[PDB]
Amino acid sequence: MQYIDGAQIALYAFWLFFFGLIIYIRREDKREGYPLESPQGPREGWPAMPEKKTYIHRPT
Amino acid sequence: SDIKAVPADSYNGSALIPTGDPMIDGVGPSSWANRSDTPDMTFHNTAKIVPMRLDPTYSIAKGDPDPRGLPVVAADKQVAGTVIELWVNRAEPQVTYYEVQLTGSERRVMLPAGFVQWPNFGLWGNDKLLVKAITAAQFANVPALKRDDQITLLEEDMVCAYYAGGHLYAMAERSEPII
Amino acid sequence: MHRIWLMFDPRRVMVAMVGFLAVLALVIHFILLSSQRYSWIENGTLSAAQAPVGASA
Amino acid sequence: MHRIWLMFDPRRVMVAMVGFLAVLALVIHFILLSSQRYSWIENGTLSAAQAPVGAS
Amino acid sequence: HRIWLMFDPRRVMVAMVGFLAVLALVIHFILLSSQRYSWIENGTLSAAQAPVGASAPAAAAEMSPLPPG
Amino acid sequence: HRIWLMFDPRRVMVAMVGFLAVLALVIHFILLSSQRYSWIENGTLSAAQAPV
Amino acid sequence: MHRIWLMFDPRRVMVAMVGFLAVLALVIHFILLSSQRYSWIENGTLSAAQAPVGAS
Amino acid sequence: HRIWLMFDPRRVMVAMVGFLAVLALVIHFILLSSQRYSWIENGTLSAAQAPVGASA
Amino acid sequence: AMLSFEKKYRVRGGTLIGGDLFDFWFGPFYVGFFGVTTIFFVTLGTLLCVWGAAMGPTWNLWQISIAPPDLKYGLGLAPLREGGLWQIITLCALGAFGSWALRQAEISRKLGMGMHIPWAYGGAVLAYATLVVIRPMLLGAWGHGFPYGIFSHLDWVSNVGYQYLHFHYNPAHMIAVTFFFTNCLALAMHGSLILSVTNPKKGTPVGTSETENVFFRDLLGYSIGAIGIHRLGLFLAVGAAVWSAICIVISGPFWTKGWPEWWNWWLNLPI
Amino acid sequence: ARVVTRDVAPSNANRSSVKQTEWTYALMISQSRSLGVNCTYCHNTRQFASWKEAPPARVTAYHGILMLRDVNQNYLSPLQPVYPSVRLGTQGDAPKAQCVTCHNGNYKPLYGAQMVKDYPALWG
Amino acid sequence: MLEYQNLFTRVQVRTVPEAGIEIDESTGTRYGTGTFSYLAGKFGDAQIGPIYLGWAGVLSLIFGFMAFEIIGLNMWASVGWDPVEFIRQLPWLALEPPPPQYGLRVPPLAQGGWYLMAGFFLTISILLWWVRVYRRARALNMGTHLPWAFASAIFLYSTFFFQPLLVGSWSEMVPFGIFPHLDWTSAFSIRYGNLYYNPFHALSIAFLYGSAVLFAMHGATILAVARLGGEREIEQITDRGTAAERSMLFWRWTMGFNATMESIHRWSWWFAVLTTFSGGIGILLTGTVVDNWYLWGVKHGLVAPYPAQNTLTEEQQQLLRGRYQGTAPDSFPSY
Amino acid sequence: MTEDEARRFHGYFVTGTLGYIIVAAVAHFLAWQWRPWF
Amino acid sequence: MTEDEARRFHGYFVTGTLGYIIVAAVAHFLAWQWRPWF
Ligand SMILES: CCCCCCCCCCCCCC(=O)OC[C@H](COP(=O)(O)OCC(O)COP(=O)(O)OC[C@@H](COC(=O)CCCCCCCCCCCCC)OC(=O)CCCCCCCCCCCCC)OC(=O)CCCCCCCCCCCCC
Ligand SMILES: CCCCCCCCCCCCCC(=O)OC[C@H](COP(=O)(O)OCC(O)COP(=O)(O)OC[C@@H](COC(=O)CCCCCCCCCCCCC)OC(=O)CCCCCCCCCCCCC)OC(=O)CCCCCCCCCCCCC
Ligand code: BCL
Ligand code: BCL
Ligand SMILES: CC[C@H]1c2cc3[nH]c4c(c3C)C(=O)[C@H](C(=O)OC)c4c3nc(cc4[nH]c(cc(n2)[C@@H]1C)c(C(C)=O)c4C)[C@@H](C)[C@@H]3CCC(=O)OC/C=C(\C)CCC[C@H](C)CCC[C@H](C)CCCC(C)C
Ligand SMILES: COC(C)(C)C/C=C/C(C)=C/C=C/C(C=O)=C/C=C/C(C)=C/C=C/C=C(C)/C=C/C=C(\C)CC/C=C(C)/C=C/C=C(\C)C(=O)O
Ligand SMILES: COC(C)(C)C/C=C/C(C)=C/C=C/C(C=O)=C/C=C/C(C)=C/C=C/C=C(C)/C=C/C=C(\C)CC/C=C(C)/C=C/C=C(\C)C(=O)O
Ligand SMILES: COC(C)(C)C/C=C/C(C)=C/C=C/C(C=O)=C/C=C/C(C)=C/C=C/C=C(C)/C=C/C=C(\C)CC/C=C(C)/C=C/C=C(\C)C(=O)O
Ligand SMILES: COC(C)(C)C/C=C/C(C)=C/C=C/C(C=O)=C/C=C/C(C)=C/C=C/C=C(C)/C=C/C=C(\C)CC/C=C(C)/C=C/C=C(\C)C(=O)O
Ligand SMILES: COC(C)(C)C/C=C/C(C)=C/C=C/C(C)=C/C=C/C(C)=C/C=C\C=C(C)\C=C\C=C(C)\C=C\C=C(C)\C=C\CC(C)(C)OC
Ligand code: HEC
Ligand SMILES: [Fe+3]
Repeated sequence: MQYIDGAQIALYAFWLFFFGLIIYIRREDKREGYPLESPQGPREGWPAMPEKKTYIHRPT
Repeated sequence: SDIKAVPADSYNGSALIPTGDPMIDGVGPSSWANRSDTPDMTFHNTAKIVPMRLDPTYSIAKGDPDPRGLPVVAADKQVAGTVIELWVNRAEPQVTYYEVQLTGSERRVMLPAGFVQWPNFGLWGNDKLLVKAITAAQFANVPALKRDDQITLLEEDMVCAYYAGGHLYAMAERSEPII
Repeated sequence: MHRIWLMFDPRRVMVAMVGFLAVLALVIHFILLSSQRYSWIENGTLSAAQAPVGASA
Repeated sequence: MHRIWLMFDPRRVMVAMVGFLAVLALVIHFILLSSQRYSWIENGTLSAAQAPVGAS
Repeated sequence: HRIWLMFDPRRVMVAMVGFLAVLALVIHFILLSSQRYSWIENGTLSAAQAPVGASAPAAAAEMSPLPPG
Repeated sequence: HRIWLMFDPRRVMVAMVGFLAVLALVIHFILLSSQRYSWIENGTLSAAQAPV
Repeated sequence: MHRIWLMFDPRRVMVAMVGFLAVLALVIHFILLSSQRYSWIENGTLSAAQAPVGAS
Repeated sequence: HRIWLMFDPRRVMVAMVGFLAVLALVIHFILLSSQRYSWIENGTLSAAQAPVGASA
Repeated sequence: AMLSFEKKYRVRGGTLIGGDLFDFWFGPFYVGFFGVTTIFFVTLGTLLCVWGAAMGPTWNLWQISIAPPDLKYGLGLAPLREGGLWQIITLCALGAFGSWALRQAEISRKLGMGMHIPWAYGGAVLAYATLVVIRPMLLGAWGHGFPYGIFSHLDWVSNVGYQYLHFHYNPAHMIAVTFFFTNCLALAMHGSLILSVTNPKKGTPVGTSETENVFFRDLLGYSIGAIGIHRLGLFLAVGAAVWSAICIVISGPFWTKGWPEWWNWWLNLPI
Repeated sequence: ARVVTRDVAPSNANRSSVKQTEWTYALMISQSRSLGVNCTYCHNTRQFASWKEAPPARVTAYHGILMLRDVNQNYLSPLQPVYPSVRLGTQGDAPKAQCVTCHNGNYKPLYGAQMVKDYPALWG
Repeated sequence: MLEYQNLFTRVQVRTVPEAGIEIDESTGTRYGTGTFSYLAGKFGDAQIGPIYLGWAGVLSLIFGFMAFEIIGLNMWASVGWDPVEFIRQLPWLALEPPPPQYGLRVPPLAQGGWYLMAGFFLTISILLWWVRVYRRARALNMGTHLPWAFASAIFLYSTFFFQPLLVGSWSEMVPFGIFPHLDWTSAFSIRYGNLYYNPFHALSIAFLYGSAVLFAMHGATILAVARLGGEREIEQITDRGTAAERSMLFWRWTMGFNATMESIHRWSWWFAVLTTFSGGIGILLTGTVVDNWYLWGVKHGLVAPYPAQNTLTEEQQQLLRGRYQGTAPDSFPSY
Repeated sequence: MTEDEARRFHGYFVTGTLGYIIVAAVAHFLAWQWRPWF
Repeated sequence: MTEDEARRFHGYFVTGTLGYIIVAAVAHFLAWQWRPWF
């Protein structure tokens, strides 16, 4: 409309995309050394730790 | 209590004090990871790190000192041995380890190239190797290999961890505040 | 004919189409909101005769 | 003539040809669109006598 | 011919076709930017009406605002 | 002919084709940018009417 | 004097010699081309009397 | 003739030809950049008509 | 909370100042003597930034600006209303940046690591110190520093850049930009290279170090090493900050005219 | 010489090109060099088009331009048929003046020396 | 004295040059055999190895050399074919875009036709190079991360074509020249009201600095654990050793959070890509949606207040009004 | 691919090429009636 | 590649090259009829 313009809409779309990307990368960051060990028990931050990822090696 | 370290006091977040000799028990900077007990392989199913005597196609580039037969000056400014063989990486051609024969021989130990410094940053006369991480006496307690021609990733971590842990445990002064 | 789902994974496909539909719907709504004739937040109470029309040449 | 397909893989030639034709078609269409005489989206309804002509 | 023994025909054909493509595009583009042979705009003019001798390094004004778009 | 033993004919002829192509392009460009030999516009002029 | 061809490789000398001569020829040709007196693309048909001379 | 035992002739020849060629181009280019010796334009002038720099 | 392999590394020793008093972990953070010094300067500096916002006309985040003093105060400590608050915050920032570097050196010493991270961080601190300490001292006033505001410090950069009528012609600025652009290109290449080998074409095994070197030799005819790329990235990123510090410290203290006029030396070569 | 739009959204009211902005940039580089000053002497470069954010000198500068257009058009140019040929340009036109004619690279001509106050025949 | 900082290599090995992993060679092949540079081996790998050439590479080289030739020849003609002036004035020479009044129509050859032709050839060359990069990646069974990282930079490059077309004039294009393209950068920022207040421009600044920060941090981290074998990142990713653990622990203790040996490269990739992506969006919105970024920033509360430095009377407000710039005078008047 | 396989592909290729050129010839003739370029 | 294979390729290459030049010569004849350049 009058106050809302294209640059603002594009900026907020980029903000949503960036937050989603940060969530995805933070999920990838928790593929080693998790879950955390604490006296109260296991701990995971947000985002939660993802599923176990397995690699593929060449045959001998 | 399988890590051989005890907390200083009962307040959480406090640092651990090693119980024995942290160099050998693998605590703190001397810790190593439980990697696979199998040698690393190149693109053609051959050992990645091998001594030069197992592959005579490798040589030393011209204008580079031949470190074989050179003294190894440790942190004590006392010779700890002599380099007799080089271990190279075949995947990416580069010196990875030096094999050192001790002063009274009777044993050979490995020395990662990352802890080797050359005199005057390798600009002037290169007549010895500088090892600032370990003392001449602790060269004898470097972990050995199962075979004389290949090194697995498990032991590769152990040798590197042992040397890197000696920047804090070689002498009591290295683990103390400067002021 | 349902064998098309044996060539494309239903779970992956329906997530893609839900995402694509949502992006398209937001794009169309925002293009209309930026226009003069269909800025319905401000001029939605105008009758069809009072709504703006683009210049006639 | 058919032996060109033994020297050149038909899969590679066909993909390259489609990419070349698509770029060529887009370039020609865009050049006509940017011109005065053949900007058909705006002035396509003009007759041949009414269409713009470059200066003599 | 023995030239194809020295040079692989697969390798020469790609270079030859690429050279012809660039050369044909260069010439067609040069004619499009000239006054006499800008056929998309002035192709319907006869040979007598076509422009002649229009080198004119400052043929058009260099400084102006954008057209009223 | 004995020059072909000293120099590889493949590399010589590739460098020869490349050098001549650039030279031909440079000369044709210089004439096109000139006033007297801008033949795309001036080509139909006679020698007396050509710029000097 | 033929012994220089054992000190220096004939193949490398010829390549370096031709490269230097080609660059030198282009520089001289273009120095003359940019001058007023020796343009020769625009003023080549002028006689020596009509050719420009630098100011005294 | 004993200098050639102390100094390798191969690299001395390369450094001598490289230095002399660069020095010759620098001097020729310095003169071409001046007014009195811009011989491409004013080479046909006599010594009396050649330009002279500013005086006191 | 600790990583599954973290417990055996949490040992004493490695500090530069203090003993078991400051050798503990607060949550995931390690707290040393310089951790305590960091918190002091961060808290003092941030609270004074909030006070500067409260003194100003707005609470809008983009419009908050704490400005340096006028040039007439000339290396003195101005009144806190008139720019003295900016100078106090600058001291807190310097103390916090220095404490952060020394705290990093303590952590690497405890882990048996090299000292590269503290010195790499020192390149950024040097650039900041040039902007607010070295160049203002050479020019003779603390008022030559930049204001503390999200978009206010962009106005300072614009006006300072135009103090030389075309800042693009600064020779050191041209080099520093090339370092920044090449670093971004090299980082994209390095990030892609590792990910492409570790996450290859679906159904194929993970590649090796030969695959990287072969790929970049096929594309460019040369492949820097696995250690070469990390050396190059450190050189490009840190050298960008070092050349940035040079480019701003020569504008004013050494060159006062327009930057286009500096290229007279190239045009007046004797040849 | 204006090239900056007085709106947030583009319209047909201003269709200045980047090239015209380069022309204005060159003219203002010359103006800055003729007085030994930089852009900020007359502008807040965060918005070149604003007069409220700019120092008062900008207003003075504008008047200078107008004065030049009255000195060049009505006094210096009509003097063309009086000079000998050695005083004219290659197109045979009279010499014209710019800012540096009076300022000679200083913020004020002769650093603001006052002389005409002691010469009543010179001020109208 | 000082420990070994792993900054240079003193002892270099030499073996037979790596020919390379076997690949499909039907539409291309590897040229050279592989040489060794002593100076390059000090910093990285010494091999100046063989280079692969195929269809896309050859076509890209031909088109790019055509563009380079056109740019250079126009630059040389602009100084009257003087080689001394060509070298002396090379930073200032340019191949300039067409005049503004032509809009998108074809300009004269000496007044922007060469510019458009060179730009077309450069664009074709860049696209063919992208195809070559993609094929090289998929010939070794690698993932296609580099092709899309390159596509981001291509997107930013292509905004320099799309923005002038959206505003409706080829005159708004970037000239081919060292100093002239900086002149265009400055004038483009000035014309559209202080590009500092473009939000996507600020976002691209943030991602450029973030790229520098990330590469400094990663390089220092890997060099600090290179004595433990951390430079062999693939091994530390598929089999985590003590170097990866120490890197993780250093950054967790310093920052309160960390990455893995693999995901730090994802961080790097995304920062580098987002630089050019946000920059391209910001360029695309300029002159088409927003014509004055300072006024947009004032609208959305981005501009900090300053005391007024001048005030104008009403007659001053009418007089200080100017005129928008127009055409250059095509006549030399006589007074 | 054998020599017989190359023969079979070539038949489809020339027919597809010819069909493409013919349809383009109709498009060019349609454009000429609408607005001739010569 | 054998000598016979080079002979077979050369025949097609020469015929294709010369035929392409002839087609270009006819195009230059048509252009000359429309707007001569000399
Ligand atoms: C983007 C997505 C992700 C975004 C987010 C990204 C996050 C990244 C980091 C990830 C981790 C975050 C969690 C974390 O750090 O947890 C620590 C702690 C658990 O700690 P712990 O494991 O139990 O502690 C271990 C160990 O320290 C045990 O020691 P002890 O239990 O003896 O503790 C002694 C400490 C604490 O005593 C204190 O008095 C400190 C109090 C600090 C907080 C209050 C500050 C204000 C009062 C100040 C004191 C007043 C007098 C008492 O004593 C110490 O000395 C410890 C070191 C303190 C710092 C060094 C000394 C500084 C001295 C100079 C400065 C003084 C203050 C100006 O857990 C919690 O605090 C639970 C809540 C965690 C979430 C954050 C909640 C924040 C709420 C307020 C938000 C405000 C937003 C603007
Ligand atoms: C304009 C030109 C510009 C400039 C040009 C821009 C072009 C587009 C760029 C897009 C980003 C590419 C990022 C990247 O790493 O690319 C390299 C990769 C290489 O893959 P590959 O070589 O084919 O094979 C490698 C692959 O095996 C492993 O790849 P990697 O792991 O490195 O990364 C690929 C995926 C991660 O893969 C997985 O997660 C698969 C694991 C198994 C399945 C997972 C569990 C089941 C899930 C089922 C439900 C889920 C099913 C999907 O990473 C990505 O694709 C990137 C993810 C991060 C970015 C998105 C973050 C969220 C953004 C939205 C936030 C919204 C607000 C909250 O190439 C690809 O194409 C990857 C696949 C991309 C999938 C998304 C495509 C979206 C297209 C959108 C437009 C379509 C037309 C309208
Ligand atoms: C000037 C423009 C008009 C207007 C014209 C239209 C028109 C015309 C249409 C919409 C449509 C929709 N509009 Mg609208 N709309 C206006 C103003 C609004 C406002 C508002 C704040 O004023 C809102 C919140 C909406 C919201 C909506 C959505 C309910 C819907 C698009 C759904 C979607 O995302 O599909 C894309 C989503 C996906 C691809 C994934 C999610 C799919 C799920 C199933 C969607 C559920 C929505 C609904 C229940 C659909 C039925 C599903 C079946 C029951 C299974 N409109 C103004 C007044 N709007 C469209 C529609 O579908 O309406 C039903 C449509 O055709
Ligand atoms: C007075 C000048 C203006 C200004 C005007 C602009 C303009 C105008 C632009 C930028 C843009 C950018 N600016 Mg700014 N900028 C200013 C101040 C700054 C400051 C600062 C210190 O204040 C900084 C840090 C920056 C930084 C940046 C970057 C983040 C960004 C470019 C990203 C990039 O990687 O580009 C480099 C990357 C590319 C160009 C990608 C494409 C590369 C291609 C693919 C390479 C092909 C090469 C080819 C094969 C080889 C050569 C061939 C020959 C030519 C023949 N600007 C001020 C406000 N800035 C850009 C942007 O995105 O803005 C939103 C942009 O266009
Ligand atoms: C993440 C964003 C960053 C980015 C990314 C990026 N760029 C990339 C890639 C990626 C991921 C590639 O994969 C690709 C590549 O292959 O890199 C090695 C590329 C690339 N980025 C390039 C450049 C580049 N990137 C830049 C920027 C950036 N690239 C961003 C900061 C810039 C800047 C800052 O302006 C430049 C100039 C190229 C090196 C390459 C793309 C190569 C390409 O497209 O080439 C086309 C071929 C030609 C134009 C032919 C040129 C012919 C010669 C000019 C003539 C030679 C004549 C004679 C033989 C020699 C004469 C010598 C003189 C020319 C010196
Ligand atoms: C303002 O203006 C500025 C510019 C600033 C002012 C300038 C100032 C300055 C500093 C000027 C300096 C001048 C200078 C310095 O000294 C100048 C010095 C000049 C010198 C030394 C020139 C010497 C030239 C000698 C040459 C070319 C010899 C060539 C020999 C040949 C070809 C024969 C070799 C062939 C052989 C042997 C074959 C036999 C092989 C055999 C037997 C075998 O194979 O065994
Ligand atoms: C504003 O600033 C400004 C204006 C600039 C003002 C500032 C001015 C300044 C600071 C000036 C400084 C001047 C200076 C300082 O003292 C200058 C010092 C000059 C000196 C010392 C020059 C020395 C020259 C020596 C020569 C030429 C030697 C030649 C030797 C030859 C030929 C023999 C070679 C023998 C060989 C090779 C082997 C034979 C043996 C054999 C074969 C065998 O042994 O077998
Ligand atoms: C504006 O001014 C500027 C632009 C500058 C002016 C310049 C203009 C220029 C220079 C233009 C150049 C034009 C040009 C260049 O030569 C144009 C060349 C055009 C050509 C040659 C087009 C050819 C098209 C061919 C097609 C479509 C074929 C399709 C075939 C199909 C579909 C076969 C399908 C069947 C199969 C696959 C069999 C199944 C497999 C089986 C059975 C199996 O495997 O058994
Ligand atoms: C400013 O103005 C500027 C622009 C500067 C002025 C310009 C100036 C310049 C420098 C112009 C340059 C012109 C030039 C340069 O030399 C021009 C040179 C042109 C040339 C050489 C053209 C050659 C074309 C050849 C063609 C089309 C051949 C096709 C062959 C075919 C179809 C047969 C292949 C198929 C086979 C074999 C199948 C059997 C396979 C079998 C049996 C098997 O595989 O077994
Ligand atoms: C002797 O020396 C010779 C002459 C032989 C060779 C020497 C050459 C030399 C010395 C060359 C020097 C070159 C230099 C210094 C180049 C500098 C280049 C720089 C700094 C460039 C910077 C920026 C340029 C940009 C961003 C240009 C972008 C252009 C674009 C995107 C153009 C796109 C155009 C298109 C797609 C055109 C399409 C054509 C149609 C007709 C379809 O649309 C109009
Ligand atoms: C005082 C002598 C000034 C100096 C120093 C600079 N500028 Fe200026 N500017 C000045 C005036 C009197 C005017 C208006 C002139 C007119 O005829 O209207 C301007 C105008 C500009 C503009 C255009 C503003 C607009 O609304 O479009 C720009 C972009 C501009 N000036 C930039 C600029 C630059 C780059 C300068 C240093 C090289 C500079 N100005 C100095 C007064 C003065
Ligand atoms: Fe890495």
